[PDB]
Amino acid sequence: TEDEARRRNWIERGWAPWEEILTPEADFARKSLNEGEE
Amino acid sequence: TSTIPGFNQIQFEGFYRFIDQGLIEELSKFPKIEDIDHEIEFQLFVETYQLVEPLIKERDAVYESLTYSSELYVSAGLIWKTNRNMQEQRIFIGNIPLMNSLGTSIVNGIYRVVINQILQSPGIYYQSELSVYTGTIISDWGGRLELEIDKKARIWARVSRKQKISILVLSSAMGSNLREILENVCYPEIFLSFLLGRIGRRNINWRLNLNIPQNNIFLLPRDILAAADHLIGMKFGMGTLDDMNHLKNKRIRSVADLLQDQLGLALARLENVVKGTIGGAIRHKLIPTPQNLVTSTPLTTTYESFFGLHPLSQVLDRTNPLTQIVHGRKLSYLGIGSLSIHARIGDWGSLESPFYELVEKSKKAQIRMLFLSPSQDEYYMIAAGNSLALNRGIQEEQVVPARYRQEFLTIAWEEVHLRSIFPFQYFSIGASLIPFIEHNDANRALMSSNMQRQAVPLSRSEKCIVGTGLERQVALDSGVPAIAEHEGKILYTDTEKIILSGNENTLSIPLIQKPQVRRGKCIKKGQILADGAATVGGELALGKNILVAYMPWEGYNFEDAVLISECLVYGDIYTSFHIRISQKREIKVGDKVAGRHGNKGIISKILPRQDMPYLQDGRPVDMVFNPLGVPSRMNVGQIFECSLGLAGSLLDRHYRIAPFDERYEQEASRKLVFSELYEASKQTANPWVFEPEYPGKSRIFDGRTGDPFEQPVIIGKPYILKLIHQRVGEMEVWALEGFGVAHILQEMLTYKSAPESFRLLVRELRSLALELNHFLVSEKNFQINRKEV
Amino acid sequence: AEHVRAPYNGKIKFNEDLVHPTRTRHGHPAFLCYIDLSVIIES
Amino acid sequence: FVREDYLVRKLTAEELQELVKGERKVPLIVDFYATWCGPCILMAQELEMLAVEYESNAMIVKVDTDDEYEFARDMQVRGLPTLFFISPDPSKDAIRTEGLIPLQMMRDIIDNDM
Amino acid sequence: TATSISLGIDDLLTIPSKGWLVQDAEQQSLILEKHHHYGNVHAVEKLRQ
Repeated sequence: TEDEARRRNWIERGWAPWEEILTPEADFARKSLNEGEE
Repeated sequence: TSTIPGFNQIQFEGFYRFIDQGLIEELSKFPKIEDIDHEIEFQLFVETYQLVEPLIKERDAVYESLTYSSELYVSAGLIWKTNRNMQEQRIFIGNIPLMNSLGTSIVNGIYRVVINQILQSPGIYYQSELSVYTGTIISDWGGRLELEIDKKARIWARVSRKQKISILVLSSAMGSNLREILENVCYPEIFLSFLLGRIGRRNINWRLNLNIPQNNIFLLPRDILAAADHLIGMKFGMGTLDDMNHLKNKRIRSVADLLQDQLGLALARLENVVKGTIGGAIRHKLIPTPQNLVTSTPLTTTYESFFGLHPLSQVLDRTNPLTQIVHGRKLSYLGIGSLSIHARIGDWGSLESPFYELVEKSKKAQIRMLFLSPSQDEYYMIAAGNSLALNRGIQEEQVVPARYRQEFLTIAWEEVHLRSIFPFQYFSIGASLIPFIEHNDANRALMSSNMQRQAVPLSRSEKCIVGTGLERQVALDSGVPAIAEHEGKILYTDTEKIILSGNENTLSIPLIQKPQVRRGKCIKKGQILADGAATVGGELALGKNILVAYMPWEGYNFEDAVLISECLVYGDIYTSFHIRISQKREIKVGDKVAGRHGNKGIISKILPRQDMPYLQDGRPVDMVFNPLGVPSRMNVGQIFECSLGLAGSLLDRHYRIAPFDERYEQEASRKLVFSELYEASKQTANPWVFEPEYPGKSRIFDGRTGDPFEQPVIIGKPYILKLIHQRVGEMEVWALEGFGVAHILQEMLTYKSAPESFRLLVRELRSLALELNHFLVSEKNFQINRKEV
Repeated sequence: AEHVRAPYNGKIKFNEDLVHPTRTRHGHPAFLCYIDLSVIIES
Repeated sequence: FVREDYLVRKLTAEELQELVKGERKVPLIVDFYATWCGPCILMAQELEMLAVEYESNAMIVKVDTDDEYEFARDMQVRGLPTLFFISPDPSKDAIRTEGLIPLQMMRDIIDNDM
Repeated sequence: TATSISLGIDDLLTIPSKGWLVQDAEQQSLILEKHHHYGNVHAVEKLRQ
């Protein structure tokens, strides 16, 4: 169950979705690699 | 750490360990021995163990064909009854063979060396069979134990192909209940869903992160529980499989461990000999302590059968000073390879190599050399690069090739942990003796090693002009030169003996060699007194510096045949002595020569001095190699050795080039060679030595014509070593019958040695109660003639 | 795969709107083309 | 018995005061090496050869200036490799030498100046 | 025999532009390693380069 483990990460493991500020090449990587190898 | 170890030290430190603990360890396991009537008792008092020195010296044992051995004595209690029926006599337990300092045991007159054995290291390993996660304990006795998962866990321990039991059942048989499993495993509901020696203890603790005390030398049930928990880890992927073939998962058993095992066998035989003699004492009464209820046979004959028969005890290859060393550093999987120059067997049987540590600012280390096994040295970023790179940045951020895990990668110096500083670190002794080895195809590094291990010691041995600096180490550690045992002034020197006087005490050192010291010299303890066979000046001297050209002559050097001058016969240059009486073996057609680079060849032709090619200085060349070998075996290093050897001949310089000098500078070896060629040219005014148009080559002349060969020939003074020196097969039968040449086939298979072997065939089948019956039918009469079989 | 290599020094010229953006096997950005593309090299 | 590999004997500064105050039959050579110093690798071998060549006819000893630095300074040592040749006659002035002097200069001093 | 097929240290003949090609392959690799540290390129792309 995804949302229960999300809660368990927040409460116990201390998770938060801290926003990542990315150089445009790292963003391009973190987007293009969603679609395929080449 | 600071220096190349003594090559025999691996043997030496092994043997001393066997003396320093293996005797106590094995004697401590000798039990009390009890008679059949439970009234008489015998024991060794191990605390009294006493090795008396060999009463016969080595040079007498080898002459008399005996074993050079120390004698072990132990006092032995024997209570023949209650109260004063006790004797406690000191008894002779038997001869243990002692090692001589260069690493060999004289056994029945013949020098033997105990080859090191490589084994799979004790511990725990995981294999992905076909996924079938398969754990395996290896105990140091070689005993396996197996654990397995194929699906849905339900982990089985496996004992035999028809014997598998669930690990909770095994633990219940080991007396651990489900509550202990639940308490002592990380994933206890997975388990509930189913409803070694010191080295082994170390390696299982390390691989499982367990903290069981070392005194629990045997396997504990909690070890099997942890193995199953880690196997569940592997099932989930919370771990890694282990590669068994990798050198990190091997251990080395030295002379120490084999001799200790053989002491274990010898004492178990002693146990049976005491039990049987106590029997004879309890049935025939006989005499108390005749020496005692012990014979010398168990130890003496155990060790002498070990040396005589065990595949890892081999006659010393006394061929030349190099093979005497290399033999004692072999590493055999039977019971192969050889130990690297700097390698050390650690206290846990791992093979450890020295690495310089780059701890930067915090720590105050004293010695910055670590010794690390291939198990440790993968968890460090080892660099092999240099700090000789700079940029508008800083040295710390400059990147170098490094090794981390099993990968190669490029990292900043800031990230590097360790540096592999020593040039010879990865080389065997034979490979370390090859100059410019980085310019030779590594495939031939083994072959070029083997060549030097076949080189015959020569009368009037000669130092190589180009070397690596290990000829010194080899000469020192071979024990063929007479090293001084004591400092002093020299008193006397001849062919038979050297005499020292020092600390106002004399020492006489007979030679079994030629004296290097003058009669007036003064000597520090471990300096050389006399060179041995195939040493000069305390360097290995297996060959001779022969003036050589590489050009294709009229086929007599076809595909690495070699021409030699008659001067090689004149000068005794390759004259050996072979002892049977001795024979003055000259160099001959069909003899084998090799350079150290794997450039082997067979002498096909011997030409008189005036028929040889000759140089622009008029000197005839003494051999003509063929250059097609150079790209055939891919050995450009020998051309450097040629050119720089020529330089060394003209400058009167020897060279000792440590490998990988290209680490200083690109083309570094070419720069050294061309620089010294140019110096030899301009100093000797021999402008043909360094012809700038084609450096290292020169035009040379046909001694039968005087015309120059129209293209420049590569010339050198390389170091050349002389090497040491009917079934009719089924594929020949196939070839002969392919030619249809079947009467030759008949000759080769019958009367050259029905045929009598077919008589044997039929007779053995007839002995199996099968009648192989041979008939031939008359074409004329249809009569069934039985053949004579 | 064959590599096409610049036979001359100079300035590459092409209409890069004719070709699709992609990420190479090495993470480099690249153009992937499914046409005959003419590339000029102003040497 | 295994014979010790080195003859040049390391002393503390107090053991050296004892050896200089007590009567001597032979010249005393004191080497003020230090273990980080490059030339001292060579000087230690020259002194080992001298210590063999003279046997008991010279007392050759060494003082690591990592340990006895203030004593080296009081000996007016201004560098390493440095060597004192102290006569057995206590009236004579000792000779300090500086740098890698030849082993033949050591023999010259010991035979002709001590 | 009248000719000779002798081999010398500068009879071998490294293709002259090798240095430039190596510098090229070096500079790209350095840049990729840099960008691998930046997290723009994952380990498999760096390995394959």
